[PDB]
Formats: sequence, structure tokens, C-alpha cells
Amino acid sequence: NLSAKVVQGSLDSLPQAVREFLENNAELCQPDHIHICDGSEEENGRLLGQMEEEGILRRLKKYDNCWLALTDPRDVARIESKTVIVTQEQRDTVPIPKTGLSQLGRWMSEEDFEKAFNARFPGCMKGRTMYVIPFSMGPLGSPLSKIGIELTDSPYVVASMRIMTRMGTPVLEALGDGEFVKCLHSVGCPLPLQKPLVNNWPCNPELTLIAHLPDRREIISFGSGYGGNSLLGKKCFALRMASRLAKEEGWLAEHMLVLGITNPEGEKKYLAAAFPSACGKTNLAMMNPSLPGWKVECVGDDIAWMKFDAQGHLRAINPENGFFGVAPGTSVKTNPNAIKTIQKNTIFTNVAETSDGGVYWEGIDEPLASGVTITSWKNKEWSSEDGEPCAHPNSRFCTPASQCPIIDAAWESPEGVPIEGIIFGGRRPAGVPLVYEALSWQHGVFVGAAMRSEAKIIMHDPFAMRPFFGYNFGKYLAHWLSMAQHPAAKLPKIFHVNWFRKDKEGKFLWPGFGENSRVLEWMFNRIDGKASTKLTPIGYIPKEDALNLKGLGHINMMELFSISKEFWDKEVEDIEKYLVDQVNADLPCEIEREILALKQRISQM
Ligand SMILES: CCCCn1c(=O)n(Cc2ccccc2F)c(=O)c2[nH]c(Cc3ccc(NC(C)=O)cc3)nc21
Ligand SMILES: [Mn+2]
Ligand code: NA
Repeated sequence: NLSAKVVQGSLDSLPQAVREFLENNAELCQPDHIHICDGSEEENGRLLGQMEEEGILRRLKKYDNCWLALTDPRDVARIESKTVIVTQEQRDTVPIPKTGLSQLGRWMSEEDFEKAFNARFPGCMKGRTMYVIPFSMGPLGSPLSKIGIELTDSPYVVASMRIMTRMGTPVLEALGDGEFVKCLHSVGCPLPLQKPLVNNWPCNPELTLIAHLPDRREIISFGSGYGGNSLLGKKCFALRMASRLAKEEGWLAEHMLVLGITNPEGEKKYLAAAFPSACGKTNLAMMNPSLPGWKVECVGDDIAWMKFDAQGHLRAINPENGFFGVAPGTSVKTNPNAIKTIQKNTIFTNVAETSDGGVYWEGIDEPLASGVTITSWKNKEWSSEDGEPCAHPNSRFCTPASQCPIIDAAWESPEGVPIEGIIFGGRRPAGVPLVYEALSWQHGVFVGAAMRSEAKIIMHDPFAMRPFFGYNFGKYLAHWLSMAQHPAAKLPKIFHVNWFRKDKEGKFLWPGFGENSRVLEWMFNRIDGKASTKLTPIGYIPKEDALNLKGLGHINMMELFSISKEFWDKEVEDIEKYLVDQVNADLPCEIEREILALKQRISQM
């Protein structure tokens, strides 16, 4: 009866709990066929070919095995306003704010979710194939790795999941009869189609809903096929669900790149960094450093799972298998390693296409050859006078991590890499120096808590996790604070960076990019106890002449590193207001103390 629908694999080979998850949802969604993914190259080639037929993907003939998907303009991004966590008690998910609506999460009652679920999923896959994606977050078989099963009616999701996760039969074999996170996804357009189909990309914007049910170990997503909404291992699983598990089991699931940096003497450290959007996070993750003798290597560009080892060192793994990177602004100058990575075996979404089957986007910094023309992401002839970008601002490459020329040798080690420094950062046109260092662990947690960044609007994004907290942010802060009482903890040094400070004409004070190796150099030596410190009210900055400026043009170091009482009076008042308002009864006393200490330090300047 159900075996009759199966077009690849066998129900009898699946572990019982996987079979039952499949059976329950096939009955609910009523797909025409079941395809159990094996993750093989042969399967991938076949789905691409099928997606090419149906106009889902176009071949990019300039490259080896590269493909382009164009979406419905209504479905172009991860959508927070349609994203919820479902728990019995609201407080477990989000703090009750003093005023307004919480910006720290979006809670939906179990009752409300059942209704919303029943209004969407029954019969949602009629006319489509349900794909069964067995995937591992983290190196196959590792202590810190977790496995999920994603059922989807989207072949784009399957092919993207193959890159972004370890996917297929080896995962089922590692899983056996173990636990897994249940992931259910549908584009929400059963056949026959009730509504027009734009660029062969099905979506249901009106009913779009991305839900998390932590107690059930379930992620349920409806109506969007795009990145953060559909690739369920990434944000939904590896950040939201995982951060909750992390708090319960004593580890951390964080929105952090991980890189390894080696000095000219062969000494190597691993660093983690959390940035909000529009900060060049991926660029830093695979930075080509300007300083002679230095090496930078990439562990991951988005997510880090961290746990104390037996000697109290924080060990990170990258739970992803690829990079889901923003395309526009990617060039040989801004990210030479990302450019090499994406030359082959890569899926691009919503970028432009050149007439010779290449890709294009704003800031690609690549002059077109004579007679080459550009088709935009809206399938229109494009010119620079059109007054709209050739690529969507949120357009993507989706690319294997193994292909990064500077992929770290330990990027898949099951034991993880030891983190010696955590870097918080933002885009701040005024007031905030290029780099500073936390005064203590408690102060460091507060620095993460206080993060704000220019999106012409400056908004708060604490730990870069604001859209991603799996649970009460107040409890998340308490969890971070508790790391200082972990026996023999070797706590990472905490820093804050701003690449984006401007002079009064809005010119950037710091050249940045590969020159940010100089800032990493200072952090590196600080971790090693170098007396390169000068104390300020906000933390330590580099002493006079301590930052390595050899080979640079003139830098206005005085403005770059200036700390104004006026600016910081306003800053701390804004930080206090936001944290007391938003975190309310759940704000740890250690953070209250750091807010007041900063105020006192500022008042004395
Ligand atoms: C979302 C787009 C972010 C782009 N981006 C950016 O991505 N990084 C981060 C970064 C890039 C490459 C390597 C490492 C790294 F950390 C910067 O340091 C940076 N500075 C700046 C501002 C800047 C600074 C200087 C200049 N030009 C000149 C001549 O100085 C142009 C722009 N943009 C950066
Ligand atoms: Mn991210
Ligand atoms: Na987005």
C-alpha cells in the first residue's frame, strides 16, 4: 500500500522510528511518491537533470556542474515574522518584556499551533514526491554530531541539503535505532495548482510558517522553499533547537564562524566570531591575510557547536558541510577564497546570469567581455541604468566546504577545535573603536548582550542570535555566565570589533578586509599575554603603537580609537533600556552589575 508509492529505496531497510515518522507524514501529506535519498552522486545528477527539465534549475555552462535557481520574488529570504517556537509555557521560549512585543523570539501556544498545522499540512503534497533526507549535523559519527530526517516535497531542498549537510545512506547507517530530529517541510502547493507558479518556484507566502517544537524534537515548515526556512538543519536545527539542548546539556550552539590563524612562528589558534548581517562574516571566515608570514584557515562560516573537553577547553565543531553565502559583494578582492570555492559543484539562487552561462552580481568586480550581456534574477535583460540590482540582495551561493582552498585540516575532526578567542562585532558608523577586549568573562557576556548594528537604522542583535534563540534569552545569558563556574574552565578571551567606523564625511577610517589580519594579530598576542593593553571605560584597546600599521597608508588612529563620554553616555542608556525592557524578570544579576559598572566607569571620564 505505501511500498507501492516508493520510487527509490525500501521501507524495510529504514530503521523502525524513521519508517514510522515517514508513514505518519506520508498519510498526512498524501504525496504521490516517496523517494528515500541515498546521497549518491548518481542520485544528485538525476535530480538536477529533473529540475532542469521542469525549469527549476538552469545549467551554468561556464562552470563545472554549477546551477541557478530563480525564485518567486515573494519568497526570497528567511522570514522571522513567520517564525515561531511552540512550548507549553511562554517564558520557556521568550522573556515577558516590560513594554511592547518581545524582539527576542516569537512564541506560539501548543493549541494555536495545532490549529495552524491542521489548516496547512493535510493533503499538502498531493501530486508531488516526498523526499526523505537522512542528514548529519557535524562529522558523520562524531560525539558532538546530531542526526535529523527531513521530509520535503522540494528537490531544490534535497540538492541544497546534500551540500549543506552530510546526507544519505551513510547517515541512516550511523543513525541505526538512535534518536533523530523530526523535520517536516512542504512548499504548500499541492497539485493541481490553485495559484499561478512564478519561475517554476512553488511557495505559499500567505500560509508560510516555520515552527519549532523542542519537547517533541520536531521542526515543521510550510510555504517557503528558501534557505533558512527550508534547509532545516541550519537555522531551525543547528541554532534554535540545538541552543536549547545545549543549555540543558551544558554546551553551546552559537551563531559563529570558526577560523584557525597561524603566526609566522608556526603557533596556531582557533577563533570564533559572531556578527549580525552586513558585516562580511563569510569574508572574515576565509580571509586572505595581508600580513606576511600569517596563515588563515576556515573551519566554518556560520554555526559553531562548542563543548568543554576534560581539560576545560571549549571545543568547536562546524555542524554544517558547506557555506550558504550571500553572493553580492563577493569578488576576487573581497573574498578570493570564496571565488575559488564556487567554481564547481555549486548551486546559486537569485543571482544574475551572463550570456556565456556565468554568474553575476553587484560588486563581483569583473568587467564583461565584449558582447557579453546580463540576464537579471527576474529573467529580464539587464543594464546598469535600470535602477535595480541584477541580483537579489539576499541571493546565494550554496557550496561544498571541502572545496575551500583554505579549508582547515581539522574542519571535520570529531574532537573539534579549541577556541581561544570569541569575537563579537557590529557595523557602527560612529563611536565604537576598531577593536576592544572584555575586562572579564562577565563583562564579555555583557558585551555580547549589548551588540547593536546598522542594518539607516541601528538595531540590537545580542550575540548575533536575536532571530535564533531557542529559548528564553535571560536563561541564555545565565547559561553563558555559568561557564565561569565550570571546573578548571579555560575561558576564551572576548573581543569586540567594528570594521565600519567613519569620519564626518562618512569615509571609513580603517581599510579592513585583509588588513583585519592586523587586528587578529593583536588579539592573538593578547591571548598569549602580551602587555599591549591600554585601559578604557569600555574595555582594553591596543596601547599606542601596539597595532601593526606597517604597509598601510595613513590611519587616523586617534579618531578610530576615540571614546567619547557623550557617545557612551547615550550608548549605555540605550543598552540598559533594551536589556531591562526586553529581558525584564529574566535578566541575570551579573548583567545588571555590568550595566551599572559601565555607567560608573563612564561617569568618571
Ligand atoms: C556586507 C559587505 C561588507 C564588506 N566588508 C567586509 O566584508 N569586511 C570584512 C572582511 C572582508 C574581507 C576579509 C576579511 C574581512 F574581515 C571589511 O572589513 C569591510 N570593511 C568595509 C568598509 C570599506 C573600507 C574600505 C574601503 N576602501 C578603501 C580603499 O579603503 C571600502 C569599504 N567593508 C567591508
Ligand atoms: Mn547566519
Ligand atoms: Na535573510
